[PDB]
Amino acid sequence: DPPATVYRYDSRPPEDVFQNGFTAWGNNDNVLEHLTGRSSQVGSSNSAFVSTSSSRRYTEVYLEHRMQEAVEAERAGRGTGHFIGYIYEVRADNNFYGAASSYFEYVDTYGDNAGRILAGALATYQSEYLAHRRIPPENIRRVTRVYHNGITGETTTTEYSNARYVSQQTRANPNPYTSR
Ligand SMILES: NC(=O)c1cccc(N[C@H]2O[C@H](COP(=O)(O)OP(=O)(O)OC[C@H]3O[C@@H](n4cnc5c(N)ncnc54)[C@H](O)[C@@H]3O)[C@@H](O)[C@H]2O)c1
Repeated sequence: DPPATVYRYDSRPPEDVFQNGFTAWGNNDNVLEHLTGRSSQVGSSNSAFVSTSSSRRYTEVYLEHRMQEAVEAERAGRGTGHFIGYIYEVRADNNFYGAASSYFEYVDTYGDNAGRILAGALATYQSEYLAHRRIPPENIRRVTRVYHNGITGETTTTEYSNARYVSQQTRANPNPYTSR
């Protein structure tokens, strides 16, 4: 079945996320622009989607990469090396859509052939799920905080549960996302 639980790395703390949920950047509803990295923060910063992963490890690799960038910066004399990152554990519902199936629906209908046909399961956004527009706070179950001390190298991990989380039987949508 589609996953009931997904994960999201984010820099923002639970005082924000546990109360307000996640809100997408904007109204850019183009799935292909989102999945290929064009409409999030380092691009046009207007995507209508919020990425998550069914694989906790995927989000841990993301956190580890961002922490390592802070470390490299300290060594280059460009920062103190400190880093705080968060991994949120989230209940998926019918407003969460598989990236792989959504990608294929889009490119089969509107794409050219680039990456349409030669696109295996491990290669094609294997574990990514897109929440459309919002991840409400009631879906956000808990968070792991990882703090790296840039000066001593000590890394400390803590956990917090969201009092606003609602436990209900939901899973991600079985169908691809389609706009409109
Ligand atoms: N985030 C994940 O764990 C994740 C899980 C599975 C797959 C992916 N694959 C994505 O990686 C790339 C980066 O994804 P995100 O980190 O989700 O990109 P965002 O732009 O949503 O978030 C980056 C940062 O931008 C900030 N932010 C994000 N949304 C808002 C907002 N609405 N308002 C203010 N700040 C915001 C916040 O600092 C956040 O950590 C995307 O191009 C896409 O390919 C990401």
